[PDB]
Amino acid sequence: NSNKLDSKVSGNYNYLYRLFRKSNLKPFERDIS
Amino acid sequence: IIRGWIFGTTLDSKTQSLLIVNNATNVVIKVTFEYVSQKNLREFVFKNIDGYFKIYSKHTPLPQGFSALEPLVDLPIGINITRFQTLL
Amino acid sequence: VFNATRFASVYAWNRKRISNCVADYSVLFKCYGVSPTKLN
Amino acid sequence: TFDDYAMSWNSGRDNAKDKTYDSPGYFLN
Repeated sequence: NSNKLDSKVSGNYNYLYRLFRKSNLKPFERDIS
Repeated sequence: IIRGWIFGTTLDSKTQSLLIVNNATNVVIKVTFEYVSQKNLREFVFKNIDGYFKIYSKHTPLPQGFSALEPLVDLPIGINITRFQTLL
Repeated sequence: VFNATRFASVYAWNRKRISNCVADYSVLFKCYGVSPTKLN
Repeated sequence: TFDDYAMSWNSGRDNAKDKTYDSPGYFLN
């Protein structure tokens, strides 16, 4: 846990994640589209 | 005449693609990843498994003999490849 | 890797090659296929 | 390392000093 490294009193926006996709990824495959 | 190849899924800017060229001095690989390193029949084998792009090769002074290709390199490109083209 | 001020986002996770060095794991935990106490 | 710091790092300057990368380090600023 990195609380006193990354927690923000306003909401950090530096960490994004893909919440929708066509098909699940293959092992060790990256998608930066 | 043959120098290298391009690997990718759409070969556009929307999807990440691989690129391999053998210059007269060195061979340059780029994808989030870059890499540089060092009639005649040149035989190559290219595979893409588990985010690894594996390259085997062999050189010989289609013929009807037997020759076994030695490995060259594994690259952690981490992209799905569906198409490729030879670079003239 | 461990003491970097910022970490890459999970969608664009960072991958780093470790090569030609002595890996001292005492400086550092679920391990698969290996036990951490033997990693040294 | 200029790019990995705030004077945010991503401007959310010319990447090509606060202790933390940007404001979201609001416990070590």
